[PDB]
Amino acid sequence: MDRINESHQRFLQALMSHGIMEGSAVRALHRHCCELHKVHYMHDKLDDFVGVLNRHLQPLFMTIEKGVGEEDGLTYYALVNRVENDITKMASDYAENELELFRKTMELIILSDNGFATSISILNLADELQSKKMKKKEVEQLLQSFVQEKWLIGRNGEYTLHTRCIMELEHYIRNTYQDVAKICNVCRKVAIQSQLCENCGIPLHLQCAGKYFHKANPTCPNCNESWPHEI
Amino acid sequence: HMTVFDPTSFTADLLSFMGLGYLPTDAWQKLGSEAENYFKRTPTFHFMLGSFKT
Amino acid sequence: HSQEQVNLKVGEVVQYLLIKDQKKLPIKRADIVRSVIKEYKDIYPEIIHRAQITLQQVFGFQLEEIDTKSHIYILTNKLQRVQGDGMRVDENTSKLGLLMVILSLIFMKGNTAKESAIWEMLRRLRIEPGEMHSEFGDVKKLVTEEFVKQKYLEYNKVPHIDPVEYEFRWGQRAFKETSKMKVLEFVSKIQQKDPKSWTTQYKDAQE
Ligand SMILES: [Zn+2]
Ligand SMILES: [Zn+2]
Repeated sequence: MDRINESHQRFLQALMSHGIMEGSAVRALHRHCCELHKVHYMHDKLDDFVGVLNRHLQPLFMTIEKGVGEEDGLTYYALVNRVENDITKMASDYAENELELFRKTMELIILSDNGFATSISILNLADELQSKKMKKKEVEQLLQSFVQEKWLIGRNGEYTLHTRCIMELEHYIRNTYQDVAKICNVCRKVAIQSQLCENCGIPLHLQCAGKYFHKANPTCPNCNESWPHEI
Repeated sequence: HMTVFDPTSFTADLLSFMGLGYLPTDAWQKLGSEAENYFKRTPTFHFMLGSFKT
Repeated sequence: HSQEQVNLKVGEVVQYLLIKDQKKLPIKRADIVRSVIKEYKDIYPEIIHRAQITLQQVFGFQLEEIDTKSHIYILTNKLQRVQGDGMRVDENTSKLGLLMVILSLIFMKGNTAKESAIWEMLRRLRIEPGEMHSEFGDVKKLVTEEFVKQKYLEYNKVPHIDPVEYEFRWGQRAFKETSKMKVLEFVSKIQQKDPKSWTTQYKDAQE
């Protein structure tokens, strides 16, 4: 219940510029923002600090969310939009055909067993678009933008959703792709990368499989077949 | 008597500040990071959810 | 007008201001009123006021009018930008380096520069208006279109010169986001001098 002050503003500006930040960098940013603006730094009050911002951001349909990276298990903070309306559609980052390709790529990532789409698969999606066609060079430049802006993560020409993207689109994915999105059987959140039961298909986050099966004869929580993957 | 500005001396000093024989790959970023401290620019808000038409 | 519906409009105006700032194009008051405030236009001064206060208090952003006749706004920073302030370094960082060099030449040469003088200087920085640049791409378009539509620069025909020629001045956004004295301080720092070394430009920056 602090009054919002310049330390909060400085923190919000930095997070706006990054979109997403890892937890240890956020703790250091909190400290630095307090020092830059002569606010007493309290190592035990980061939640209250973020909470001040979120109270004021709530009527703007913005929030600072926390999440966990599927790969690295690290905590991330992200400034996310929380509304779909006529004003948010005025965003100027990407053209309509570019966002069509983003949506089809996201859909393939959601459908895939591995959680990654390959370069060739994205080129084939682009060639199937019903909008203005994009050349290979344009697709490659667009993918590099999606990586630079932390919507996609890219590794050796394969792409998955960035933690930032999952954090912002968590509920959008759950509702738009309810027939196909993986919902972790342990934590009940969207899983992009996962371990799947090879008998019944249910997914677990890799971190959730390590916790749930931490057991010499591990079995699927849904069909009781022995778990085929390593914990 | 007016203090005349020398643009040739200026670009020589910029190149030194940027890192000298070719320019480092981060030369313009280095210059821009210095320049930001002289501006009052705001960061901008970017998102994906809600940007789709429709 | 219920206070709930007015509160909702204030939030929408804040959202609109942020989203319309994404590429640093100025924001017309008339577009805020027409596109967002709509049937609440009888109280548009209160609504834009409350949105301005929200941007100040939550973000540390200042609403500033850069053209009094057309009433067009920009957002400037109330917080001092410093080394280590936490902001991301990206492609817009590099663009500001280029813009600052151009603003420097214009100011140091008496607040106007011919287009030819700007490209002559930039050539020594390995920039050519007609060749794609590894950092900036189409630099002719960046300097003569993007910076101009952002109002960082003015790009004006030189009057009465029979083969058409252009000259540059600072735009309205430059005068609000930086200052002559700040640019003089940058130029002085680059050249390992003191701002008072440039007596003529120092006096111009004080007035
Ligand atoms: Zn899980
Ligand atoms: Zn099973």
